[PDB]
Amino acid sequence: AKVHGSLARAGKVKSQTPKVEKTEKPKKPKGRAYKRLLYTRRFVNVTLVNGKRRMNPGPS
Amino acid sequence: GKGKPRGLNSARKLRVHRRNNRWAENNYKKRLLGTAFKSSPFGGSSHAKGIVLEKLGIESKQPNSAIRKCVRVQLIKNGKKVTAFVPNDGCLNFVDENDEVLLAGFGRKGKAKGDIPGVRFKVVKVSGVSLLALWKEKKEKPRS
Amino acid sequence: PRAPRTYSKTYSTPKRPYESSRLDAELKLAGEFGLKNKKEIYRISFQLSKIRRAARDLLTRDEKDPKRLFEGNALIRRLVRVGVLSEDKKKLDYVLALKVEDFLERRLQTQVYKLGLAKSVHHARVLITQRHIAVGKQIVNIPSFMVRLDSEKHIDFAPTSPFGGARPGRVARRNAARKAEASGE
Amino acid sequence: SVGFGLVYNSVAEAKKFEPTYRLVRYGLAEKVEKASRQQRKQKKNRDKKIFGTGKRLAKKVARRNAD
RNA sequence: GGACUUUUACUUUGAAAAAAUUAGAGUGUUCAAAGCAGGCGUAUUGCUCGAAUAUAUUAGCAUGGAAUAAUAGAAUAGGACG
RNA sequence: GGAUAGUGGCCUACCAUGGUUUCAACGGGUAACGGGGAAUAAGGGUUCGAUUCCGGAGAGGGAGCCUGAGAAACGGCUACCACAUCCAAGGAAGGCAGCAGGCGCGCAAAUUACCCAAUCCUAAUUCAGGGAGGUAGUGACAAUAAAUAACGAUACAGGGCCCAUUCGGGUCUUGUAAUUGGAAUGAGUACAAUGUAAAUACCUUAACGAGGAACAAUUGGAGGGCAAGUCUGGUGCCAGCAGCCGCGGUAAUUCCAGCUCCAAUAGCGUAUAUUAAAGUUGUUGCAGUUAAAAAGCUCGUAGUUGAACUUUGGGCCCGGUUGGCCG
Ligand SMILES: [Mg+2]
Ligand SMILES: [Mg+2]
Ligand SMILES: [Mg+2]
Ligand SMILES: [Mg+2]
Ligand SMILES: [Mg+2]
Ligand SMILES: [Mg+2]
Ligand SMILES: [Mg+2]
Ligand SMILES: [Mg+2]
Ligand SMILES: [Mg+2]
Ligand SMILES: [Mg+2]
Ligand SMILES: [Mg+2]
Ligand SMILES: [Mg+2]
Ligand SMILES: [Mg+2]
Ligand SMILES: [Mg+2]
Ligand SMILES: [Mg+2]
Ligand SMILES: [Mg+2]
Ligand SMILES: [Mg+2]
Ligand SMILES: [Mg+2]
Ligand SMILES: [Mg+2]
Ligand SMILES: [Mg+2]
Ligand SMILES: [Mg+2]
Ligand SMILES: [Mg+2]
Ligand SMILES: [Mg+2]
Ligand SMILES: [Mg+2]
Ligand SMILES: [Mg+2]
Ligand SMILES: [Mg+2]
Ligand SMILES: [Mg+2]
Repeated sequence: AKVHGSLARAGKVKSQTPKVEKTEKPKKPKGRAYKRLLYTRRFVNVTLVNGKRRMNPGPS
Repeated sequence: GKGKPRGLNSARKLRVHRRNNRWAENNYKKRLLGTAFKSSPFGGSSHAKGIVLEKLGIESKQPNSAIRKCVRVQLIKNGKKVTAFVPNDGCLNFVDENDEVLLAGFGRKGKAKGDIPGVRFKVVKVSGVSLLALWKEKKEKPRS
Repeated sequence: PRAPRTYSKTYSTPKRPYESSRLDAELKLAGEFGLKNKKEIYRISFQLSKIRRAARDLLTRDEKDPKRLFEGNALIRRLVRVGVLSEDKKKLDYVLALKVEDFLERRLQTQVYKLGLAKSVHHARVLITQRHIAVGKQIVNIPSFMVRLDSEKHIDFAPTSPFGGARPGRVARRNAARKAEASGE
Repeated sequence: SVGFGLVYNSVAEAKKFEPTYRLVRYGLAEKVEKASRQQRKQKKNRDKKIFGTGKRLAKKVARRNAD
């Protein structure tokens, strides 16, 4: 069907969303030590057990 | 025993029959006839480079409503005109008419992607510096 | 126009993509043996797979088949020599069994821990990879060396390095430079 | 460290049984170092396009300086 | 050495069988991919294991099998023997 | 007969009328050199091989030939066709599908470097020559190993546990730390020798070389399939996402982002193909009443197929390999 519609609005949403810049953070380990932080975090010390186990909850 | 011959000599009838009924096997057909080279905008190659003609905004299909930004591209090696899509938000701003772009397929063996009727190819590299890099802000568009 | 320096890869790769059970199991194995790549687990799983296969193959043969006997007991003595196959269960029937942890538990960075010298599989990793420890005076820096059995009796520290006496190093003696330049002349 | 070594019965029996790059490395025969490979090649290829001793053509191309 | 022999299919076993690849043995290239090395003593005059095995299917060959499948024979006896 | 090195319709005279074919001749296509092989792992299969080894064919296209033991050779010649260079306009010369290297073409591919030291070759030949071949440069082609951190003290919190009448923090540490602790090491830098034809790097090794401004990991994903949020801000059927099902028209679990998190990790994504999935090519092993699919019917040639029956049974000997209970 129509092929010649408007084009002006091209790149609208990105170009109008407030550029909020990142926040400086602790350098996470790069490699085995990361797999270790993952091991202890996932399993060793454990976290919540509210029914089951949540891997990324916000205001839960 | 319905159908196929079972004798110890029927080898011929069997392999022949296999050829025959292989011809209904789509993929086989296309691979054999060589639709690959005769038809198809690209040579059979993964991608192909062409030149930008019109900048078209195609109204998407149903049940959907939008304006899919695209580019009329005439393949260099081919001269075949073919209309492709410029992915990501923005990007149509990056391309401009009379430009030299690298085109790739839309992963479906031909067949237009989603709500975009006709368009069977997406864009990858304007003026030789990759859409993504620009749309982020790594590289910057070449001089001319 | 020369000769083709041949090669082959060492790791297979799991056919299912995102299975939490397997992924967690893998993770635990990594976090326990001090691994960085799931590839370190894959590699082993593949070794295990080719062995197990050779086993099945030789079993389908006839009992006391020449090939079965020769090759079978060759694989077997190969497997016991590095402390993987149980000297008790020792007629391929158990290599059909076996598992990954058998191989895992026999690596250099594992042995370096299972007998002191570590208190941490990670301490094992770091130390080993840092030119410490050896077999003879032959330094080794491969976290997966796989300690051969009757050489377990040679995993000390290095004739180089501290912990085995040779020189404190460069950081320590830089502190000695700090002392010999501070508290006096 | 691990390498290889040999010992020749006289001093004359090494200077004629050894690669003279080894004699070079030791301190026996100095390297008569020369024009590059491409250079020498090029010189032979020039020299090919001349039949005879040369002086005849140097002087016949010296007669060429006249007319 | 002389004299004649119904033709097959299948199967068995062997010969003829480039290397690399492959499968697989051996040797701790620091490990691994690899490489085909190496190992030892009297390390001032020298001792020594190696560098396998497998596959190589159709056809040609050579050998054993005689089930399963065909083929040929003696009725206008122009049969079989001696 | 002729010709060849030689057999032969190889060629020529005369004579005959034969030769292949549905068991697929002949013709057409091949984005076709053949093989050893390669990719995919239940098996059977499917797919691919221009490319390090073997065999063949060419040296821009055709033919022609000299020399020679060997060539219908092309870094040999001759002619023609197509290219194309030099000129003083009379004339003369070139053949990179050798090594580099240049244009072109493209999605797509590296230095106009060093050497005979090795592996081997040729000559008259121990030496000379060898862009064969080797060295380095270029090089996330594919492949192997695998740094980006290890360990204390300590500020409360704790779960363990002896006791609990009721102070609890004690010594077994799970560790979350917004204070600290001395330790270690190659990534790089760089004497030395080693390496090498010479150099380069590697293995070795003096003097250097880690505290968050690093010597600072990436590439995608977080509705589903599918592993990880129903957090906050933006947009409002717009911009965009989405392989597929689907999301966006003001509280978007999908878009633009921030935070957090997942998967893989010096690698991850995308496009094209192909294999597995695929018992959706079905010999193994598909389906066909109504979903795709039994010719309206019977004859019948090739083809595949085709009942049963002919030395069955009894008796004796020899000599091998495992295994039993003795050793
Ligand atoms: Mg049809
Ligand atoms: Mg739909
Ligand atoms: Mg064209
Ligand atoms: Mg050191
Ligand atoms: Mg071709
Ligand atoms: Mg082919
Ligand atoms: Mg080939
Ligand atoms: Mg080609
Ligand atoms: Mg020629
Ligand atoms: Mg040439
Ligand atoms: Mg030639
Ligand atoms: Mg003139
Ligand atoms: Mg060239
Ligand atoms: Mg490339
Ligand atoms: Mg020479
Ligand atoms: Mg480089
Ligand atoms: Mg870094
Ligand atoms: Mg990210
Ligand atoms: Mg989920
Ligand atoms: Mg929101
Ligand atoms: Mg988001
Ligand atoms: Mg079906
Ligand atoms: Mg129907
Ligand atoms: Mg019917
Ligand atoms: Mg009919
Ligand atoms: Mg029958
Ligand atoms: Mg009998």
